[PDB]
Amino acid sequence: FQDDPYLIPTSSVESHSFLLAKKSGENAAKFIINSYPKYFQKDIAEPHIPCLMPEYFEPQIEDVSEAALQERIKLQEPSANYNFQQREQSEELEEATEADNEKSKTKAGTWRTKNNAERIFALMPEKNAHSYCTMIRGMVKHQAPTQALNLYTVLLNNRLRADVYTFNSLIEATALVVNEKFEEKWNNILDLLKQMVTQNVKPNLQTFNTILKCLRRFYAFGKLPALQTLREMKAIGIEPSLATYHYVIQLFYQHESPSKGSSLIIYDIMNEVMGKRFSPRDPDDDMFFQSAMRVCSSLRDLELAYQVHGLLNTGDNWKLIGSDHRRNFYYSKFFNLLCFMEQIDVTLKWYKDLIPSVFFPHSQTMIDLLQALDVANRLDMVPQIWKDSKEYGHTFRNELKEEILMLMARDQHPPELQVAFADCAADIKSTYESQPEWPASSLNYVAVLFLRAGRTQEAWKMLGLFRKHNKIPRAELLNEFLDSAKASSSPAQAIELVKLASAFSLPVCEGLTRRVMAEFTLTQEQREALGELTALTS
Amino acid sequence: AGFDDDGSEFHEHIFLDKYLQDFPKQGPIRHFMELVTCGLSKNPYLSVKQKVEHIEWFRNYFNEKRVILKESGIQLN
Amino acid sequence: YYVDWKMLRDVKRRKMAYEYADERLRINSLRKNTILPKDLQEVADEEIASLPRDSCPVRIRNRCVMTSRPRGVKRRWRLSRIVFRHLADHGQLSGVQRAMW
Amino acid sequence: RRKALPPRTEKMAVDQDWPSVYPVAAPFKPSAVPLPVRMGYPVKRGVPMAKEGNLELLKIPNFLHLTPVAIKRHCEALKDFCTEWPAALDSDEKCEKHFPIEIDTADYVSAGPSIRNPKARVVTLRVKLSSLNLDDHAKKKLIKLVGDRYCKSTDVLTIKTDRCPLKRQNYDYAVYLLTVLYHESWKTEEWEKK
Amino acid sequence: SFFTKLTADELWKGALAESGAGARKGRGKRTKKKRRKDLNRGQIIGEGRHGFLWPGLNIPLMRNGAVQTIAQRSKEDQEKVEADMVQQREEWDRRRKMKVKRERGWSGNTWGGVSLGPPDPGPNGETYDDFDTRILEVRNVFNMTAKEGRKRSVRVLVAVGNGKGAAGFAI
Amino acid sequence: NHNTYFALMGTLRFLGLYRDEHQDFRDEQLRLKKLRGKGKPRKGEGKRA
Amino acid sequence: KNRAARVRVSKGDKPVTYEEAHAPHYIAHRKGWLSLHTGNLDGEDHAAERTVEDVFLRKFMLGTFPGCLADQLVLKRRANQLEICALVLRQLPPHKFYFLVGYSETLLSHFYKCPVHLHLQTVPSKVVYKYI
Amino acid sequence: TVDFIKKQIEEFNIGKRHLANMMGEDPETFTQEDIDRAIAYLFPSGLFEKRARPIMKHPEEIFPKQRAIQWGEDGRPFHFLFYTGKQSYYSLMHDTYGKLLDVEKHHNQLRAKDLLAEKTKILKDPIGSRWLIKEELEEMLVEKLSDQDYAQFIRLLERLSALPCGATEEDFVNRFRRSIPIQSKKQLIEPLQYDEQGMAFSRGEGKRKTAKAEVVVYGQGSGRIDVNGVDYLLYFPVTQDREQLMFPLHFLDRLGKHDMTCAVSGGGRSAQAGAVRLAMARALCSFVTEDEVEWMRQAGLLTADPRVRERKKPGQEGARRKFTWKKR
Amino acid sequence: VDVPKDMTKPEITISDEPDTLYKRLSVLVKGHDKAVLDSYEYFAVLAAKELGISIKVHEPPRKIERFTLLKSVHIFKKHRVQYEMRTLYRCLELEHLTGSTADVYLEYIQRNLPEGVAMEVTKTKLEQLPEHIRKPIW
RNA sequence: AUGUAACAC
RNA sequence: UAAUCGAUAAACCCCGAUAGACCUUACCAACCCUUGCCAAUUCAGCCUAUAUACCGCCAUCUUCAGCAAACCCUAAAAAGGAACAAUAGUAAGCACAAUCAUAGCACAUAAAAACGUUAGGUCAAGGUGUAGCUUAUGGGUUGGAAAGAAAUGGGCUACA
Ligand SMILES: [Mg+2]
Ligand SMILES: [Mg+2]
Ligand SMILES: [Mg+2]
Ligand SMILES: [Mg+2]
Ligand SMILES: [Mg+2]
Ligand SMILES: [Mg+2]
Ligand SMILES: [Mg+2]
Ligand SMILES: [Mg+2]
Ligand SMILES: [Mg+2]
Ligand SMILES: [Mg+2]
Ligand SMILES: [Mg+2]
Ligand SMILES: [Mg+2]
Ligand SMILES: [Mg+2]
Ligand SMILES: [Mg+2]
Ligand SMILES: [Mg+2]
Ligand SMILES: [Mg+2]
Ligand SMILES: [Mg+2]
Ligand SMILES: [Mg+2]
Ligand SMILES: [Mg+2]
Ligand SMILES: [Mg+2]
Ligand SMILES: [Mg+2]
Ligand SMILES: [Mg+2]
Ligand SMILES: [Mg+2]
Repeated sequence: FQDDPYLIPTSSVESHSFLLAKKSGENAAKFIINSYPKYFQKDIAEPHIPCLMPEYFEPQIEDVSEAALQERIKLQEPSANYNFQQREQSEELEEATEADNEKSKTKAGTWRTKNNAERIFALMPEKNAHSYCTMIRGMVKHQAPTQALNLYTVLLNNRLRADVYTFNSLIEATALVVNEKFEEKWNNILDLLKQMVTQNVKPNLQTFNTILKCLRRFYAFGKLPALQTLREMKAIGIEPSLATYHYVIQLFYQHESPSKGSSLIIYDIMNEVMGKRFSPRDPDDDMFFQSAMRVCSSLRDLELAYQVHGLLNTGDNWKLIGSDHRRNFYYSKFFNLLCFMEQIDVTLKWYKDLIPSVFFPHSQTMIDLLQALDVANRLDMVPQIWKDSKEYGHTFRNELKEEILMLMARDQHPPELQVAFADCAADIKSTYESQPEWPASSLNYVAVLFLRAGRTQEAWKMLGLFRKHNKIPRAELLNEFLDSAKASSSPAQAIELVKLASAFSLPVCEGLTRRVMAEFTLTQEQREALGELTALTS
Repeated sequence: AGFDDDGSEFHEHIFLDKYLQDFPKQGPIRHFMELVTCGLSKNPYLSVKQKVEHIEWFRNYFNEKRVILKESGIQLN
Repeated sequence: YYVDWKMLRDVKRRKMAYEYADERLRINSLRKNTILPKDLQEVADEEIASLPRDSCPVRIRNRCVMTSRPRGVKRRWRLSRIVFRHLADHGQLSGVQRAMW
Repeated sequence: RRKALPPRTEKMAVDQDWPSVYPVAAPFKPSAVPLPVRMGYPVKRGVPMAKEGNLELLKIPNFLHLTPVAIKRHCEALKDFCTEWPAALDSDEKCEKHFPIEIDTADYVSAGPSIRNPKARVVTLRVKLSSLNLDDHAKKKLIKLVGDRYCKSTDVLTIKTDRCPLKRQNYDYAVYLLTVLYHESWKTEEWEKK
Repeated sequence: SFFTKLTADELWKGALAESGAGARKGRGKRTKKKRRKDLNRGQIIGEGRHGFLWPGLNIPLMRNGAVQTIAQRSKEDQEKVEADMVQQREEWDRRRKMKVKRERGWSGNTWGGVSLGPPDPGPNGETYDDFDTRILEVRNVFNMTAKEGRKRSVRVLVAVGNGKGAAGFAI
Repeated sequence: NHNTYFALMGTLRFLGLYRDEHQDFRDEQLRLKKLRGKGKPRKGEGKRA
Repeated sequence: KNRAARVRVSKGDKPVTYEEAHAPHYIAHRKGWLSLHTGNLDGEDHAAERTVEDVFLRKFMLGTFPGCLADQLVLKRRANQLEICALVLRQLPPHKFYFLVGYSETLLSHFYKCPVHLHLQTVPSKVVYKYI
Repeated sequence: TVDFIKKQIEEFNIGKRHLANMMGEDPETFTQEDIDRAIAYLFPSGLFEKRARPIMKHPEEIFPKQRAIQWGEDGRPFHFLFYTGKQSYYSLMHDTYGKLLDVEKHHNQLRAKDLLAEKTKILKDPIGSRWLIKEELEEMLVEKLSDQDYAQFIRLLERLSALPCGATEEDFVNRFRRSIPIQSKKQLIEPLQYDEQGMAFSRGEGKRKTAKAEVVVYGQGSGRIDVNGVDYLLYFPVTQDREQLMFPLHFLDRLGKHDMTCAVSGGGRSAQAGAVRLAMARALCSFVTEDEVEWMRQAGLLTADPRVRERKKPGQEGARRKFTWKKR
Repeated sequence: VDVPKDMTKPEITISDEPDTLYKRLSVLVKGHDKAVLDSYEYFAVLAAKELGISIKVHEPPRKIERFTLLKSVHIFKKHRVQYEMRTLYRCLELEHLTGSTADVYLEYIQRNLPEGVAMEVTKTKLEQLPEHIRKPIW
């Protein structure tokens, strides 16, 4: 983003909006380039950058089958039209062109799948190592494991071996369908693993990772064969994957809520983890830092969060977290830990490092700094974070007005900060009186703030403006400002308070009335006291 | 950076004697061709395939025009 | 569109000049050498005269690339003097200033 | 809906480092620069313009990414890549005995999509003639063979080659010229006795 | 021919010829009427005659939480939006050709008897809405100068009065 | 290449990513001329008719 | 009278930018150059292609930011990457600013076959140097 | 605009702190010339106008000195000469005339008591005293003045200063006194150089009409001049040019007591002769005593000749001559 | 205080091939304005002293290329408008210097070259003899 | 020595 | 002659042209082509007329110092507005001045020179309002553009 203050995004929604706007501009301009390639044919750059040339999405030769087939495969409908044009002229597609067409159909796209299956097997005896590969990863998305098992049987009749992705998708297909018996699928996974060892194919990283992915969605107590799988990975010498480690953390997090033995196993294995530089060579490593912070947010520990933040910082910062969404989840629960399990001197220092830079707060990380400053009794820090939350938190502001303002009556107010208190009150109560539910708790807070500040007229005006909003506070506020006017000897304010309290039927109107006989006896206003009594009895 | 000139060396650019093999060795044809190949050796901007194309164009020209060399007064092969 | 039909004709003239540039070199090599027989040289004049007219480099006119003025053009910028002054007085050209010594 | 934010100057700390703010070449964006800088010809009652909305500060090249502390950090990073110069070759005379042949080559940089400059093909090979094993008669034949390329005062031979498209081909042709001059200077032929 | 064309400010300044020698002395107003229309008024920035519908200029970024694709309206929608644009153009023309009626004081063409409303407020914040001002004489007065020759200076005489007995006159 | 420059910028003008005030001026002036009634005739009708 | 690149003296109400308020004989005295590139030096080639690229950039930015472009561009050429520096008013939404920024970046990168930077500063109104 | 000035002062201090941070220097000793070279490094404008270069200085020095508020909230003016239009200038004339009247009264009292204890201190000529320029007096009085008002104030100051002087009145007058720098056209005498047992040789540079001349002269030899490795007679066949080579030595009566060698480059014969003449004149100052150096100065040897050929103007022929102007 | 850890990841592979030695390397920068060249000279000399090169910098004399154009559009040849281009030179001499140091210093200078300037590098290098000259005779 | 005959606020 | 155009008192006359053998070329004579440079257009294209519609670039007064917004005064005001021992003038601003370049001051030169005057020059650098063409006032090919009865301006070479 441009760091001009007009173009600085105020919130995370604005950040996503600006990034997707720039990406849509890139896509639109590249659409212009691919729509009119003849305007960009002239080359000025002599070292001839190949990516800067316009890209041709057109087939080169129209009616020649052996070229037009692969030309329309390398671009679904076009590959099908090329196959139909090859078949209508009695041109026989070989084992490579049919493989490419089947791969193009499987990568894009359920009756047409069976039609493509009949196209694969009915015309030519197409080779297994393309045909079962394409179809078994096809019916993973198309939800049919019985035909995949039938193709597995047909493969094992025909002497050819089964590769790593074969047992990946077939262990997935056998596991994912469970009819009231999980052991019959687990033993089938074990037999497929034994035959994986048998057919001289070295089992890869993602083979045992896929077995764990199968193990996730069935049992919370299926983590013992997962641990044996993880140790079988460490026995053979292949460096384990972070997707595998995430999924181990997922089962042991599911086991964490009943008992913490799984949590201490997590903490031991990440203590083994934390000393290595990382190379993310696996596609599913996105939720690793999500779940390794989810367990820490669940069990409320922070030295682990320190060294996992160092683990994020050590090898490469940005390539291990997939999305901005899970990245603000990470930082929200990270501050949820760091706020109350560390002290204010480092909390405010990482506040200015994380919040105005990395992501802007959500409500869960908005409430928690408020409760942390209320615990730590820090009243000076409120206006700056209020001005920050005015920028980043316009959506949650009305939901969290009371929870922002509840800190203001817990502490005591020395007379040095009354300018800051008056400004923090005045901006809120000008913005939400210029428009919006506004509670009487804020009236209590603003009245005790001007009671400690020694300003009576503005507080009286603020209470009078609230009682023009067709609702009333409780009578404790009325007695508090009655004490404020009793210390300053203002009888007409007390007359207005008691008259508009008796007209609105407060439950402690008896207490207010006795308090203003006390006030008018102190100020020798007993004639107006009897006049108020005459007004009340009428 | 990025231009290796098809991996050619200086001996293919300077010395053009191996493409002068089929020429009349003693006539004005040798005179004309050594001036031409001296110019092609001195020229920096032209590629070796295009120099071969120039020599083969001259060979083709002297191959089509044969009778005028006979009525020139000197016999050339 | 080019701004003028004279500009369009000069583009076409440069195009045939680049297309026939090698053959003019090859024939003029035979022409400009006195070691060659005169019977060959008059023939070489015949195929240099039978070439198309617009393939010759002397028909190439240096015009302004902005407004196609036939003369008053600086060779460095390929611009007419009025357009050069218009971009130079606005400061759009680096290193160019009104001269004071 | 108009929005206005204060710049980074209010959020900038006293002891923050500048190369973290400015890694690379920048157009002098004025919001991120805390210095109040003024440039422009003033009015007789007026003052020069401030940093906001000024195109002269946008026109000017900036050295903000080349602050001296950043120079120390960057050169401490490049210290791992450099290698030491030999102690025995400290003097020009010992360089003259050890490496007698020097080769002038040129590389050019310009702002544009095109890299190639036609003057980059040149190679200028200079040899001091006292470092070779030329005889008396072979030396005189060498001077009468090369002519103007040899200086009679400083006794150096300078061969400039231009004809090859590449600088490596020009270097090979120049060193080939040197070795064929060395091999043909020693040859005494039948017409050399006249 | 794209480099040949110019800026709209230069085009309008060359078109209306407001700085010409005809309007200088008073030689103009014989056959001279040029109207300036802002051509950047009714532009939605991403509007095009092919009708491409852009995710940032014409239509917003997000629909139902998802990312919109670059699309094109139908041809029927194209003459509908073009009809709306041109009907906005004759709406602007209809607003432009309407002339405000000038209230006559004494005669049809003279400025005598015409009121100009309340006078302007003073520097002290004093505001006078009760006064009315009327023109009694308009007269084009010429002067002879060394450079311009004839120099036309319009002098007028007005009267102010609130109707309560306070009145005044000036030139 | 003035042809490719003019063609690219005209296509951007009709696709509404670049706005061209000069062709807007020509379009408005030709619209005003046709509204006045003095337009460009068909090819072949001018001389005999 | 000299009339090149000058604004005429009106009654005293027209706002003027600093570049328009100086005559061309103040170039490299009081005001600078709106484009900086190599090709105008002493023994350097390729000036005309940079000149026509400069012209096409001025017209394309002037029509790409219609009305919200304040004043003349700054065009910097530094080791084949081309920096285009702009003053844009707060007229269009930042959605549309980022859309046009990404569009102009990709289009000019693929059209001049060189890496492009688009650097913007967005201002409330036209900056006034004199008069007004 | 006082709060604007205070805001400029505080953000100038903050920006000074950031500039010291980004240079990595000591912020307490960080001074104005450090600021100047700092801005000249970080924002290097090559511009011919020195005031158009980027600056960040004290806002008091950059912003012009402003008139303060001239009245209270009730509208009553603070100063009792506000209704004259020029309150500060007329208050200055009021104070000067009050001091002059007090001087006259005190001097009349001293005449009555028969004591003259004052002295005339108007002559500050060895200091090189001048009064204020009208621009400087405008800057001091923060208001525009006129030449007649300035002359009136200066002649009132002369009236005050020509009287017997009190200490307070001299302190009042010396605010308006300015000092000139040192006025002297005396050249710096180059010391003699001794090198490798050679005694009393001197070096001189001359420049006249593109010709640059180095002249080195020995006082221990006979009279001969070696120009560019050849004899002066062979190098300069012109008797006038040999007279130009003569002229300083015949002026100092030392024709044969110096041995010279020369190196001149550029121009023609007379330009080289003039450059050699100027270079010998500048080289001979070491041997020759101070009053004869001034005699050389009024003979015109030591002053360089500024006559340089002009540029040809466009539309003209030879920088003065234009083309033939036809009347009809 | 948020300090990322282990930021350094260098890749330096030492070949068995002898490194190229340069006798001298001349950097001639040409620009339009003097202040940019002066600050760039200060940057280059500071980088040179921290790299340990012990360099010398001198200023070659400038040249100005001047030409004359017509003042008006149609016919005014008596009155002309003249234009001026100013180029300024600064030359850095680099002495007793090696190949990898040459490469890293040159690319550090090249990536920090500003927008309005150009430069030429002239490298003279050390090479003893070719293999067909040493002491054979035919 | 003279220079006619179509200027508009 | 079949054979351009513009300038044409100071402020035209080796002037557009820092530049015409074909090209340039807009002229003339023969021939040819009419959605005829472009993504599209009942559209392109015009060196067709108007510089008395203009913008852009200038000449001249001119190395002259004045121009002018907003106020105020005059026993009315068409207009004028100053007296320094001061009698109605304040005046933001533009010019002059100051500053800058000819690599050190200074001088000199260069640069600058406002508002306006000459309806001064330029639809032929380029765009354009208005008025005229659309199988032609448009687009291509070939070949030709003479010449001096005479007069005159500016230069070069001399007349020693
Ligand atoms: Mg045209
Ligand atoms: Mg030509
Ligand atoms: Mg009427
Ligand atoms: Mg002369
Ligand atoms: Mg008569
Ligand atoms: Mg005409
Ligand atoms: Mg005429
Ligand atoms: Mg005239
Ligand atoms: Mg012809
Ligand atoms: Mg011709
Ligand atoms: Mg025509
Ligand atoms: Mg005119
Ligand atoms: Mg005319
Ligand atoms: Mg004046
Ligand atoms: Mg007046
Ligand atoms: Mg004024
Ligand atoms: Mg100076
Ligand atoms: Mg002067
Ligand atoms: Mg001048
Ligand atoms: Mg001046
Ligand atoms: Mg006229
Ligand atoms: Mg026209
Ligand atoms: Mg003349």
